[PDB]
Amino acid sequence: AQMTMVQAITDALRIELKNDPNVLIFGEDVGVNGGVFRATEGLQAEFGEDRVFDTPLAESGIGGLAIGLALQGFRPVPEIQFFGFVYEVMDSICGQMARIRYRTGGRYHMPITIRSPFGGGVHTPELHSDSLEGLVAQQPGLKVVIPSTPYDAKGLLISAIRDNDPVIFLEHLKLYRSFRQEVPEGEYTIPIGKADIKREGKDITIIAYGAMVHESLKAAAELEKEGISAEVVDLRTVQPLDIETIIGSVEKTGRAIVVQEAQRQAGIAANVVAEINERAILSLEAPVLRVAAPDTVYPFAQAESVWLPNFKDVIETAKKVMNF
Amino acid sequence: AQMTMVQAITDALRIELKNDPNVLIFGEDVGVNGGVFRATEGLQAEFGEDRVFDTPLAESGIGGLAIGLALQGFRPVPEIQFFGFVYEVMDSICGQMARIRYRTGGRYHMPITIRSPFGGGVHTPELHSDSLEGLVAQQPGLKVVIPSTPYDAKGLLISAIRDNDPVIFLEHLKLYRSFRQEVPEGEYTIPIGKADIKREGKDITIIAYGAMVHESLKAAAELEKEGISAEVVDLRTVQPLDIETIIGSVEKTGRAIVVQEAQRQAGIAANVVAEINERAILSLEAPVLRVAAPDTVYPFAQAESVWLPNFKDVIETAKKVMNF
Amino acid sequence: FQFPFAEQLEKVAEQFPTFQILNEEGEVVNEEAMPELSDEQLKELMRRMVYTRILDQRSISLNRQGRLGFYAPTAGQEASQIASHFALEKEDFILPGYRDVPQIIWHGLPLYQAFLFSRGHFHGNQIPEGVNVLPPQIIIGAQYIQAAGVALGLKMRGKKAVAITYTGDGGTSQGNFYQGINFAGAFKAPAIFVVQNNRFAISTPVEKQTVAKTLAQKAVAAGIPGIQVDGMDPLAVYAAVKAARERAINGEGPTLIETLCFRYKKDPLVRFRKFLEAKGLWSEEEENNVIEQAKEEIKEAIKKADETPKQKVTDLISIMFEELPFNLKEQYEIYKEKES
Amino acid sequence: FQFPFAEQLEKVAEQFPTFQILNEEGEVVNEEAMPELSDEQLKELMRRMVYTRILDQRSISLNRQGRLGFYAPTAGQEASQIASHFALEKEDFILPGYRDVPQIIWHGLPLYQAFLFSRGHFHGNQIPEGVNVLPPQIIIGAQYIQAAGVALGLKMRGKKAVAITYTGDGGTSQGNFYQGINFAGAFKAPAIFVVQNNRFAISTPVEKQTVAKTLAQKAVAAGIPGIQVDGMDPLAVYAAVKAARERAINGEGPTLIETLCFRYWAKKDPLVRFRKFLEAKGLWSEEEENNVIEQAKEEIKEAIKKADETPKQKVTDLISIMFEELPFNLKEQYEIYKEKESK
Amino acid sequence: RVIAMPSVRKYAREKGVDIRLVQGTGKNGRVLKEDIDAFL
Ligand SMILES: Cc1ncc(C[n+]2csc(CCOP(=O)(O)OP(=O)(O)O)c2C)c(N)n1
Ligand SMILES: Cc1ncc(C[n+]2csc(CCOP(=O)(O)OP(=O)(O)O)c2C)c(N)n1
Ligand SMILES: [Mg+2]
Ligand SMILES: [Mg+2]
Repeated sequence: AQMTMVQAITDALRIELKNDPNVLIFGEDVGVNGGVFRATEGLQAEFGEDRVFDTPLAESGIGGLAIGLALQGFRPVPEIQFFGFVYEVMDSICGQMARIRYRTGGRYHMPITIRSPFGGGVHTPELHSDSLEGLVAQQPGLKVVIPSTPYDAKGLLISAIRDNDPVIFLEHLKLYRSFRQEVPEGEYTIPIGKADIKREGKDITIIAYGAMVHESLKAAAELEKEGISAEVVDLRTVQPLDIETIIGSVEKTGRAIVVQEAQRQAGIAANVVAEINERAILSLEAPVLRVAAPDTVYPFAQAESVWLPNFKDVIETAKKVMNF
Repeated sequence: AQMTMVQAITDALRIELKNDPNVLIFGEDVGVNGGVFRATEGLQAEFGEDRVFDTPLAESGIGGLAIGLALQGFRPVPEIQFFGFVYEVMDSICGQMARIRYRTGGRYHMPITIRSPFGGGVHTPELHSDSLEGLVAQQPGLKVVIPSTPYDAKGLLISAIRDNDPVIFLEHLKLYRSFRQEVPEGEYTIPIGKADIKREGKDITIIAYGAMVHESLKAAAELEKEGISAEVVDLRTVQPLDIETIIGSVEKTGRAIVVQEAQRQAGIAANVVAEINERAILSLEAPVLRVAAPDTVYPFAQAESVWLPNFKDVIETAKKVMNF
Repeated sequence: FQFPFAEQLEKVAEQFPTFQILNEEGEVVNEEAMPELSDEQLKELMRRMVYTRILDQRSISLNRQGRLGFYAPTAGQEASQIASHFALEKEDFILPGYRDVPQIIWHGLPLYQAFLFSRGHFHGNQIPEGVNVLPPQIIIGAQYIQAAGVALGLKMRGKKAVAITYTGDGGTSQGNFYQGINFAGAFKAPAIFVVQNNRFAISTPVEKQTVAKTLAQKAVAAGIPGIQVDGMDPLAVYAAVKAARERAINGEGPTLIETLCFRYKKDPLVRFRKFLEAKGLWSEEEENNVIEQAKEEIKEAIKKADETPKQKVTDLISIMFEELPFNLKEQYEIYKEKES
Repeated sequence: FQFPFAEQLEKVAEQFPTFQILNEEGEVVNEEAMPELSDEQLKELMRRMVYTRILDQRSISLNRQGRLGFYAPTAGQEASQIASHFALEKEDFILPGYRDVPQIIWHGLPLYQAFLFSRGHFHGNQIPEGVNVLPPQIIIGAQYIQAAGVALGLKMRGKKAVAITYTGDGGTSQGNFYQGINFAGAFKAPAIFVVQNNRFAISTPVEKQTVAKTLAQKAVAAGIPGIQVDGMDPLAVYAAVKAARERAINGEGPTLIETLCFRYWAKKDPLVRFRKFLEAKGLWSEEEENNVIEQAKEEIKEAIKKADETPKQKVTDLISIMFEELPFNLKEQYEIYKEKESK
Repeated sequence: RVIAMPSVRKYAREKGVDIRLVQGTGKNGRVLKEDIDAFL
């Protein structure tokens, strides 16, 4: 069926609740209200206040709650209202849940999925839109997943929920309802840690994730008008990296750029570049360059359009690489 | 005077307390106790309980205390007892103090230096030795400083305390009393953002910070006997990186490796590697390789010696680069 | 044997009765606690509350028209916001939450800068010198631990001022709310802590936040006093903040004040109008004058906001550090070229 | 017009007087509150406390010799740690702090695994199934929010059981301490929160933590019952925890218990008063004491040998316990370290 | 001071070609791969 990304997430959450009585969804305003973005709309009404429930206003407490619930044999799917609010709950995600299997030598484990919206282009207030995936990607025992399409969002979320270790599932706000796509009904999974080619190409590899995938697909169409053939790789999981798909693409084309919305000192672009340098430097006709935001705090709302990386930045840096 | 790093830090701190009536020092057990590692020893006795004081046991509180105090003219130098406890302090540092100048259009500012011990090799309990510099280095509006010698430690700290924006000063536990070195008496400064060559060489650049600088120097010495002249760059500041010094050296040698104590997915090595790929790939004879800890949680104390990167991993990796 | 747990709960509840001076009819139900205010102070308080109501109506309108951005409505909270600000002096430092723009306007932030905050412009946060406020705090609870430090800093310099901060009923669930009041209490620092309780945090009833029967009792965990006040009563709210300000300058430490309000007969304007009219201190034409004054000022401020030049990336870079790091030096140049 | 602030602080603090059944001499100063313990239960509680004292003395000694690593001394806290545990059932789940090793040992953690924890070996944290505990928590306050979730887990499964957790006087200053009790209160969850107050956090007196006259009163912020007890009194500690447990398992929510203790005044020792109380009842003798003592020393010596005989950790071990199935980076690194080990 | 991408420097080395000797036809003097072949 033709679904938006938010509908495919709701559909994945509905499927998991039916399939597994241990699945629980909870957070600020996710129950009766159905979510600040309607992501959990209809779920409490269908499944009950014992499956889908609200919490006090405290990010830190939600993480701890998810941990205790997992110790009691549940499969928690908590929500953090905006990811800019992760600072509050860093200990429980990174200091606790990511470490419990290791800390207990496999005796206990944390089948937890943290859903959190992030991202810009909609003029949100302060600390709503920040890209903080770079922070959680540095923590051993986490996996970090960022879909860009309705179809990827559903298969990756079902995968994320069934995974018996913690998974951060970051949901870009601009992509919730931005477009529709055919998404099969019922359950399917997509592997975690697995990229895909969204556009096949032969001249330059454009590696992207989140809202920057669409921007790279838009850049690639403009480049094709000038006879420059770009291969767009959607990472899908930002940790761990699909090394095989990234290197295979770079070996074919000989040139590469990495695209992120996050500030240049943040995000995960440096990791991707480093991995390329390490494994395929002999294929490189040119250095691997990065599209990224300026190294400032996330912009005051009115300044978003000039600050955020877009398809034009991608076009420009791609050409810089072609003309190196 | 011959000083240990902890002594050079204490000397830095006395000199700034004497020079600047606004300098405050606070944290858990920093007053009458003189600090868990003696780094503030004698300071409250000499300067008063109103300049050097204990706080309640709450790291987040400490961060917010430093912000308030800085809004009221003081130049706060708080301490977070071990850096593994930064998780609970991330909003005040990264979400708040890093952002106040930007957020107030320069109307207010944050002349704060956060002092925090970290690092391995001394069999500390859980979450005491974690290398978390990679996280703070991703935040716009912070500078991140990691000294490896008593001399560096003192100049960088005076600079750090003079800086009118937030600085994270990370103090490696193993390095606190591991070596003695002639550090000047009286005041001097080293610029933040400036690396230095600790050993000149011509065959391979080894870039390092923290405890890994010694491991690197020790490796350079074993490599000389094999006819490999390795140049050792101690970053000193990991955000901002000293691009000129790093690039100059790789341009001279044509080969590099980056050495860090943190897990491979953490630290700042991938940043360094991406910078080199971007600015000096035409000089590269081989991929820039990384020496780093395994991507696990920090080792249970007894596993430290087999887990932590040391001079022998540096040697093996450098030789891998030489034989490429 | 049974521990007297029910008794304990009842005993603590008895310590937190709702403080009220004016009822919904504008009649004085507590003469003993009536604060000493001149007839002109009483008229000014009503002017500012009426002004604030109109500011809310116009801001809601302007947001719907796309003329403002983020806006958190304040109608119904005028007593809690305005009468509490009234008990302060210019020396006092305010740390507002996202919804507490009125308090900082009256403390001297120009209206047009308040509108530039809403729209998302750095200039709206460029507070004037001598105006002791921060930009509204979007992270819930962060202002509470920051207020403890401001208060401490006030006490350290010997100044006769307080720090005052505001949060909602939802914010009392944060760890930082607790740390803010416990740090201030431990340091006997001069801070006033206001919790504005409208019973819902977004969709969430206060009953989902906590089993505590008042929020004011959360003060007990810090060792400091709490007062629960009728937040729809300008005199009760005035008298509580004034008592807390006195207590704080007299080095007795902080206070937690819970105001019980409703955001949109219980209307603070309703009962205050009746209070004043009974004393021949308020008339329809004085009220209609403030309304016009407001609309004119809001219109002017909206235009002054409109004439503020757009932000450039270079501007954003410039305000990051006093001295720019290598990376931001490089990027300034890249964006300067871009902007040329 | 003064608000009655002074009165409010007093009247509230007055709701939290120190609960005590045994004074320093072993005299019953509160007989109505006397818990129902058999002769054998009273002996068993004493055997456990004596054994725990020996464990502290031997652990300090072994740590000095370098045969233990991290060790946080317990002497003096035997009533608070051991009597509170005694009130528990095996269905109950314990979330200890770094100092609360004795509680998890008595709940069923083998002693040699407690010692492996101290040295820094993952097997020490490999809790036997059915022993409902977590390894000791290093992050002060983290155990409090986790317990709120455990208790909610227990309530959702309809288990007649509780979660219990312990922190120090310092740890009451943390945000998560407050969030744990407030979440448990909000959900009416079967949680017992213990605060062990010995007046110092490293070098910081309680008076530098808070100006609150009790730590028990912090319960008021959550709207839940709070109790302050003499933590050198085995019978008071037991009685308060048993009462918190019964309220919890009967679905009335959590309780905060503050224990007043002192760590090694020699008169105050929980062993001193409990020995007198039991001897004056003819239920304790020097022989029984020396049988416990020698048993402890034998078992400790056997535990330390068993720990010594645990194979040394390898990096491959540390990688394999990270995830159920390894992510690509760890598959790679596992092969690298397998080769390194090979050797 | 020579400038040449890794794949070239390596193509040179394994084929016993000193890059400092080889005249580069690529941009700003860059030693290209078919220049190593042209020298050879
Ligand atoms: C730490 C944090 N978590 C969540 C939010 C999102 N949020 C914004 S307003 C709000 C409701 C707050 O309710 P309340 O404290 O009662 O204040 P009110 O808005 O009613 O005035 C929430 C959860 C935030 N801004 N900060
Ligand atoms: C969050 C955190 N902060 C600081 C520390 C370091 N630390 C260990 S023990 C201690 C004193 C704690 O005292 P208390 O809470 O009273 O418990 P006690 O050890 O006295 O039983 C501190 C500050 C830690 N482990 N975790
Ligand atoms: Mg509210
Ligand atoms: Mg203590």
